[PDB]
Parts: sequence; C-alpha cells; structure tokens
Amino acid sequence: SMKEPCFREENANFNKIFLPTIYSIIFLTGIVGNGLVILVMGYQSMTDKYRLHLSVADLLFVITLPFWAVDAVANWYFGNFLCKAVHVIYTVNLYSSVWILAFISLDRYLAIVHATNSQRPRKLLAEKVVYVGVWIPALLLTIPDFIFANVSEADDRYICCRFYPNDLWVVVFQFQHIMVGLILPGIVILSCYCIIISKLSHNIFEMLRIDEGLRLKIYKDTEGYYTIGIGHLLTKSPSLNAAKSELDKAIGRNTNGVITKDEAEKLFNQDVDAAVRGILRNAKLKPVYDSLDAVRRAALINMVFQMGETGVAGFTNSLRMLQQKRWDEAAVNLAKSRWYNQTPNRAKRVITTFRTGTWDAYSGSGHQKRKALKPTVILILAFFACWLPYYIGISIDSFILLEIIKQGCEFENTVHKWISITEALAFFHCCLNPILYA
Amino acid sequence: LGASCHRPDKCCLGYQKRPLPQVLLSSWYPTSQLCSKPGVIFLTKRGRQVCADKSKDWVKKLMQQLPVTA
Repeated sequence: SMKEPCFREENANFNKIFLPTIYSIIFLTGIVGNGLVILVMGYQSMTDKYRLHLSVADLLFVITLPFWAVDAVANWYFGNFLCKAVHVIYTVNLYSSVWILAFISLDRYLAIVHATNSQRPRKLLAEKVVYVGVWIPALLLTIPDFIFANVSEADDRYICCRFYPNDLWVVVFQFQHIMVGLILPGIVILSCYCIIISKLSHNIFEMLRIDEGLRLKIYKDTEGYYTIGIGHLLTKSPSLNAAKSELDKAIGRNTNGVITKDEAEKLFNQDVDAAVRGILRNAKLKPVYDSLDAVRRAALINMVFQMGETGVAGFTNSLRMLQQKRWDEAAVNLAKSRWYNQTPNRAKRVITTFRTGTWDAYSGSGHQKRKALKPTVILILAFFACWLPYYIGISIDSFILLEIIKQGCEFENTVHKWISITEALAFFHCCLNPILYA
Repeated sequence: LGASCHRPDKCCLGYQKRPLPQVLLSSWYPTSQLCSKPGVIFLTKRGRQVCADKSKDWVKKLMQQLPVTA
C-alpha cells in the first residue's frame, strides 16, 4: 500500500510508434505538393494569388516539420537559436493561413454580392491590403516567440517551449490565440458565407418574380387553390379562412390576406428548400444538380416551380447532355420540346441561362460574370476538419486545469495522447492546398 | 514544441499517508515547477518511487537522513 507519481512514460512509447509515420507522410506530401505549386503559379485567376500566399506560408512550415518529428519522439538537440526560429515560423503559419482563407471569403463576397463593379476593391485587397492586414500583424505576433521561446531541462530530456514569468502571461496569450487565430477569422468567414447564400437565394426570388410573378394578396390558382407570393400553395381546401389561418401560422403575424415583399421572400425560400431536398432524392435529378453552377441550379428550380419534380424528371434525354457540359448542344435539343411552345417567353430565358450560365438573361447589366464557389467552401471546411479533433483535446484538458473535471493519472495521460497525435494530423492543412487540385 | 511542452515530467496527485521506514528508502528528489501539486518523490532501494508532502514532519526527517538522487 504505497502512493505512486503520475508517470508520463506511457505517452513516450505512444509517440515513438504512431508519430514518425504521420510526420514523414505530411512532410513528403507538403514538400513535393507545395513545391510544384510555387514553380507553376509564381512563374510561367484571382483566387490563385491567395493560394500562392498560402502555398508559401505552409511550405515554410514543411521544412520546419523534421524538427517537430525529432522533438516529439527523441530530444531537442538543435539549440536555442533554432528553438526561436521554429517557434516564429509556427506563429506565422498559424495566423497567416487562417487570415488568407478569411480574405478568400471577403473576395467571394465582393465577386458575388457586389459583382456590378468590384474589379477595383478585389484587386486592392489581393495586391496591397493582404500584406498590411495579414503579414504585418502575423510578424507582429512573433515578438513573444523572440522573448519567451527558449530551451530548458526537464527531468529526463531538454524541451523547446515558451516560458512566461507568471501564470497571468500564460492565460492572456492563451485567450489571445483563441481570438486572433480562431474566433475573429471565424466571424469573417461565417459572416461572408451567411450573406453570400442570402444574395444567392434572393437572385432566385427576383428571377421567378419576373417569370411567375409576385402577388401580396391571396389569389386563386389555375387549378383553383388558394395561393400567395411566387406560387406558394397554402391549402388544397376550398375554404379561404383555412388558407388565411395557414398563412398566419407560416408568417406568425395575424394577416388579413395581405403580406409584404420580405414576408413573400421568407415563404419563397421555404419552397426552394422543399424543391432542392426533393431533387437530390430523385435518381435522375440528383447526379445533375451537383454538376450545375449556382445560376444553372436556379434555372432548374424554376422548371420545378413551373412543371414539378415528376415533370422535370421526364427530361432524361436533355439531363444527360446537361451533365456532359455540352450546353450549346443541349439548348438546341431542348428548344424543340413541347415545353418551349407551351410558354415561349419564360422558356427562352431559362434555356439561355442553362446555355450560357449567366444571370444576365434576366438582369439588364453586364455579361459573362461567372465565379467559382465550390473549391473555396471545400478548402475552408477541410481546414477546420484537421483542427477540430485537436481543439476538442484542449477543451477537455482545460477543465482538468480549471478543477471542474478531477480524475486520475490515466485520464490525464489519455487527453495528452489525444492532443499529441491530433497535433501531428492537424498539420495536414499544409498538404490540403495542392491535393485540392485532384 | 506544443504537445511535448504540455506534460513532460512526473507529478504527484496524492501523498503517502503512512510514514515510510528509512531502511527501505535510498534517495529523494522534488517535483518539477510545472506540476500543479508540490512535493518530493522518495526512491526506494527496491526501485519503486513514492510521493510525499514536504510540509509533513516525518517527510522532513527522511530528507535529512537520505541523499538527493544522482
């Protein structure tokens, strides 16, 4: 019957088996991958400029990885100069990469929401504001890595860490990292996405406002059912009060059949969700929907509002060419349909939208204003996918230090083994950029 | 670097209640400044290591009688 200390030796053998393989794969993929990107991009698109800034910031950390591999399994031999040098590069890569993605989010916001005349703000941001707003504060946050980062002896081996004079310095830089490197860029990316989809959903509303027509009063359908807004069916019921109450329930406000343009858009967005969810469930409409752009989807949703899910599914001959990207060959083959001679003015606007892939078939402004959103949304989500299991480990470990979760030596070493392996796997965001080309 | 800086040294989460005999103990050494709880780790002749509170009267006596680990 004796009390024993909490041995960290069970964490040492864990790193010596799993981490040498992880740090070897991410090093080779991040040096062959990003190495080719800088040679192809820099020498011999708009988002490609930010990817050049990203592929140079992560490459600087790839040549830093052989030091990370040795420190995790063996000991720190490299010295006090390399200790500061590795800590500075790590600080740069942590805040530069997360703010390059934030600037990518801002670039898509200007290209989609204010596309009318955005060539000047998009240029100024990528050519000048990127250095002032990303590289200048990132190099200004490396000051503590020049003061507190230094080698120290600890029990068995040497450790290269940031040593603060007291706990008040530890907790202020602990909370500073959460803001500048996780919360603040997270707000910028989230607020961009939430106003880009807001614009995208509004563009379909104005598209069908032109085609179907907006009605702020309860009107009778061609079939005789009570309808309001842009073809939003309330009830199949012959009662007006039944549909009137159904409207009051859907809106929340006690309406006497009168609704506003905003209220009409809220009901419209609800009908688009239902149409989209049903389209991706159809075996002949789902492999087409993902292949289309943002405006080509709006034109397909327009056909669903006009004919129905069953009706659009009957274009099996035309939907096949629509996936093969033969937009000039499909439009001439779809112009011969009975649908075109059923309604000629609405059909010509929808078919020219599928043919060109421009929202200018309805808008009286510019031409060929097409922008990509799919590679961006993948890169940002896949970035946080690498960090998500690592930030889970810190969160649980924080409660052990805050004395909320008070358990044994085993649980204390389990969270460490989790953090130690998820840290190594979180550095795959370096390989994430050149792999996205596949 | 990062993970290796988190918990790299042995710490005491509790202390030995019953006093230990000097004839079984060989050396002693204190816990790292990184540890949440302060104390000493008594190295027995057997090889095994035992935690103890430095404030205890019987522990202060054993530190006098025993040398620091090489």
